[PDB]
Amino acid sequence: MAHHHHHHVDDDDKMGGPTVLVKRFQLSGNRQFDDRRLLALLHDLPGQELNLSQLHAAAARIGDFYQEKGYVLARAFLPAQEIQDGTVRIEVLEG
Repeated sequence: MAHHHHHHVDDDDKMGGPTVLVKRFQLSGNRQFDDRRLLALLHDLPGQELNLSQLHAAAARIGDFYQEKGYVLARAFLPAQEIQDGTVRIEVLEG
């Protein structure tokens, strides 16, 4: 079963587990900030094989991002729900 691709990048954080080669981030529910704006929060992530844990951690960056803009009630979370083999989706609960 396809786990480690290891052609330049491979499983990190939790090695030997399920990983997704992040090619791009997709934001769902975001109305205050566009994908582009939130993507810079993940600027250092894609092009690599991020594991689910790192994928969820990516969303935490955005959840705090909104808070600093005044949206303290806002939280971004990665619901997974069978993530695409390249596109990762994060749910932005702005309020």
